[PDB]
Amino acid sequence: MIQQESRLKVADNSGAREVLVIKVLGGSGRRYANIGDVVVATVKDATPGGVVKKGQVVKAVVVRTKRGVRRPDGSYIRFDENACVIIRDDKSPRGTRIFGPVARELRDKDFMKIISLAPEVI
Amino acid sequence: QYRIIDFKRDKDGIPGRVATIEYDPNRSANIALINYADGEKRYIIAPKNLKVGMEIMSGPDADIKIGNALPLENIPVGTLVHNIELKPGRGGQLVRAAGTSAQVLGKEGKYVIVRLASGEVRMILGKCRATVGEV
Amino acid sequence: KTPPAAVLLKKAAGIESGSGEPNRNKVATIKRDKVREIAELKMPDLNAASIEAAMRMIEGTARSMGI
Amino acid sequence: PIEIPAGVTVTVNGNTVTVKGPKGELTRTFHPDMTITVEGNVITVTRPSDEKHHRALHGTTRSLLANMVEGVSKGYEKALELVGVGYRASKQGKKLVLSVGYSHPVEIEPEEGLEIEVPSQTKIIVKGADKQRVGELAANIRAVRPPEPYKGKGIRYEGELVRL
RNA sequence: GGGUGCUCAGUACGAGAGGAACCGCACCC
RNA sequence: GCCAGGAUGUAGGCUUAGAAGCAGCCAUCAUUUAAAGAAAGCGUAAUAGCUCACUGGU
Repeated sequence: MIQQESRLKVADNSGAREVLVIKVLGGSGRRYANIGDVVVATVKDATPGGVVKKGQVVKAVVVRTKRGVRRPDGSYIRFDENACVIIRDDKSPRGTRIFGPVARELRDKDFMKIISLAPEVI
Repeated sequence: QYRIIDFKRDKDGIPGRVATIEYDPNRSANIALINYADGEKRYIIAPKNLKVGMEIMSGPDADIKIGNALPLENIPVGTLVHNIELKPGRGGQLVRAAGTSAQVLGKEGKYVIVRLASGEVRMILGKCRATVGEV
Repeated sequence: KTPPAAVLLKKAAGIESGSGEPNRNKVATIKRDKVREIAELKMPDLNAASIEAAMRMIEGTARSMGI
Repeated sequence: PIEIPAGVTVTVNGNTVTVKGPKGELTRTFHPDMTITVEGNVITVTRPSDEKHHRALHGTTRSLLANMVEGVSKGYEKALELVGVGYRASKQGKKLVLSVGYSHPVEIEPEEGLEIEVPSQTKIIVKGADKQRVGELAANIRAVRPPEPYKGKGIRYEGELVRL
């Protein structure tokens, strides 16, 4: 499960390439993150000369997880990676392009811009 | 196997030959086997530069050669010596086999003045014997 | 009302202002001629009995302003 | 004593007093220590002693009776007014329907012996024979949405001083 | 009583920047 | 205590943007009164409103 020190791929064009989880937001006791949860993380890798830099602390919403989610209709959806979107504070992506497929669960957490920019939603 | 060393050198007149020269760890020094012309064998501390084959003699007529032992009165001023006798016929009690050979500095009457390696100076009775050479 | 005793007295007296009254009287004017006249005109507004009373009041306002 | 006007019938039974009249009928119980009697044409109240608490009880009992007599003789009323754009009252049957800024209207039905009249959409009148019950229902109506401090919107008594 | 998501509403209000509140829904303790 | 009067010239004069009983400066008369200040406070931008003094009642 995604927890402190878990590495997450960044599914946006903000400049960040990978982040390392510091904590899961939502109240004392929260330890694991799944789709829709917001984490505080440190940028582990980033493209040089960009707006986001290595070592910086950012907030990011989880949009794809290997653990997945069970749905009310009996379906279960999971992905082949744990990914997140940074975010400006209003949830909009800092970059202008999203690479690779993203999970539809992001729609429930109001990450509408990312869903619209995604090449495909599964 | 600690060997018996001759510190008396009283086989006067009888020629001996340095048979061998070996180390003696119990003496931290070298010793030589001496075969005498009369059949007797004896070990002595081997002075510096003594080699297998050289002859050895002791007594008043001995040749002044390293390894030879004579009464101090029969020894040339300036010669280095060791295994110095303090009492005629009591064997050497000074510089027996460790240290630095003393040196004859002068002869006066019945005395022979000798300067030990320590700068120390002593007037021993010429009757006392000493071996020529460096230990 | 009619012109206050003050303005009547001002116009009568012949001035545009009052005073520091006890000390610097601002002007003189004739009573039995003028104070009476004013007393007459001001009468509808005076609770006076006789004109002589009507006067005492008018003359009394003239003092407050020094005339 | 309290004068019993014409048309008014007063009945006393222990500490319970019933007064009937053209405008209504009211029954009220009073403090045990007070003695109430209909002396022919007037109601008299007799306290047991002259201490203070009794003297105070005596005047309080007397007033209540006076007002009970006023209520059934001189049918009582209390007016309220609505202040606020869109705030209005209407009469739908015996029910008072209030539109006072909530998602839906508030409907109030008076109990027996009470009437509510709405002469204009921003005026409500509560009336009945019992002065107390009239006072109580009007306080309950106002309490649905009392006047707010910034603009004075809500329900207020007719002469309510509520400076914004 | 409380936790949480939401709604009320980008409404009311405010010159603007901004921006509620009272009403109400759902899972949970 | 409670009820009712507390008035007329008149917003006195002057001054002041205003200045009306009540910023300040002069005064502080007179009327009709049972009584009622050219007003003792609050109030007003100035007004208004409210009290008070005095009088009646109870």
